[PDB]
Amino acid sequence: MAFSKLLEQAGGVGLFQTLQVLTFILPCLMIPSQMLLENFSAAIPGHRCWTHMLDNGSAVSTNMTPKALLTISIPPGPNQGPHQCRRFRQPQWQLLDPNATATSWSEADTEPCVDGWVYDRSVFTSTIVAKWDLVCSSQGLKPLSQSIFMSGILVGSFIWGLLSYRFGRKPMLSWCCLQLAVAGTSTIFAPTFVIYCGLRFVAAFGMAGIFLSSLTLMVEWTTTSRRAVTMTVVGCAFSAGQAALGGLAFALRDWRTLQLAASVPFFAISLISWWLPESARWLIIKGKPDQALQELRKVARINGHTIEVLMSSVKEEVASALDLFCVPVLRWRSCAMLVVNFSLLISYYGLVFDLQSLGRDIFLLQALFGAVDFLGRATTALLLSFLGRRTIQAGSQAMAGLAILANMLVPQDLQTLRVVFAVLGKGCFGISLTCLTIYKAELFPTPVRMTADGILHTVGRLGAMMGPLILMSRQALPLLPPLLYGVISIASSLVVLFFLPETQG
Ligand SMILES: [Cl-]
Repeated sequence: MAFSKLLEQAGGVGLFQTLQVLTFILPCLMIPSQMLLENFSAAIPGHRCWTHMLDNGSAVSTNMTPKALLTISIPPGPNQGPHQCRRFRQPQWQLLDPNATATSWSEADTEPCVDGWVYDRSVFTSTIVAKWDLVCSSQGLKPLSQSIFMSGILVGSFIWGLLSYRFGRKPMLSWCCLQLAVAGTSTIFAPTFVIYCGLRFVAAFGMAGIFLSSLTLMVEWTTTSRRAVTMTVVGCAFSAGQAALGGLAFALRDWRTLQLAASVPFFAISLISWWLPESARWLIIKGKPDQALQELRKVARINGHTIEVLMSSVKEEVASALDLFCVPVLRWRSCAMLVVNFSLLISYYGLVFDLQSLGRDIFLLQALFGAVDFLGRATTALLLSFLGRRTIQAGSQAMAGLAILANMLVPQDLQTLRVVFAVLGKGCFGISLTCLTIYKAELFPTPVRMTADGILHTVGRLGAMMGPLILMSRQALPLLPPLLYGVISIASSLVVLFFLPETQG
């Protein structure tokens, strides 16, 4: 750990580290708005088929109320309202006499919606759903779009992982900011949903590069004693951005203006990120010690206070920089950690992307999700001060699964209690995630802590990709996604009890 001593000698607690954290707070504040945008920009408004008798103003007989025309023009659907995707071929005038038994019409009188849809614009002025008619049959493309975005983060993280050995961390950060900004603003001009999804993929690829460069540069320029505090501050910045998205969507409500508000700040952040210095340690490993020493002298000058000694002192640590699968105890602990992290991230992203189903007011729910993650972190710290890691992890993940199942049990009325259970489940996943982040570091020794974290992270992003894809199944079985998230959360809590060891703590 000789580079940490060099950073201490360079002033590991100076003005530079604060300015660096603030500079990285800007993208961590803005990333949730881009990542979770589709909860608002792809909100499904109330909709029905266009029908000549109801929607062509020249055919509206002056003597009928719009409610009567709706009743005679659209059959009741499974839920308490007009059926969203089908109309009668001819107006069923027989359906207006109050003495007619409600079964006088057949399914044979219905057809799929052929002439498109008329959307209620009272709640949302425009969505991508209303732009490309993604309902009843095409409803799977929204969570598919979110899944494509998560796949963009996965592929980006992999490709940028490989490219990070050759290419530098400052220009990669700048390029990824520019790429995300350009692709994000370009999405408003997409003529087809396919072009939209492709631009979202390219945006997520850039976001993946943002995540990699920000975390790597931050850890590499923060001393080990401060890494945990800095990571906590970054988590709080992420949570502030998550809360701010609810207010931003409340402020504009137009998907195009919201997309601009999410994408243009990454244009502004790219130039500031261009001001940032490159990693001196990376420069050393690449065999560029003169530039690394120049960067150390620049940082030490900015924080307000010799050659050959630096590179010689860290030679062995750079030089030093399998048993996990052959050895049965490690095999089983590894497998357990992959299943738990996979099931956790599947349920976390299922919940965060399921916003329109969890509450009628998605803006309040998003704000509460940020507030309760903050509250969750404060109590995770309290729980860790009183209790142990395994019990809190298992209990929190079980409470999250129970909260999802309870949400499935809540009638549409009493919206506040449904919001309470959804917010509780989100908070529980926030605590479980922070516990898991600590517990991974405590369970694995450094050579395999590092080997394990790469595979765990890639399996977790696979989980993140699988979340919205399971959410796609709602069109056939509406109760299946939250049921799955509940049962998988409970089952992985059982995995924790049976398969993870008790530790010294
Ligand atoms: Cl990632």
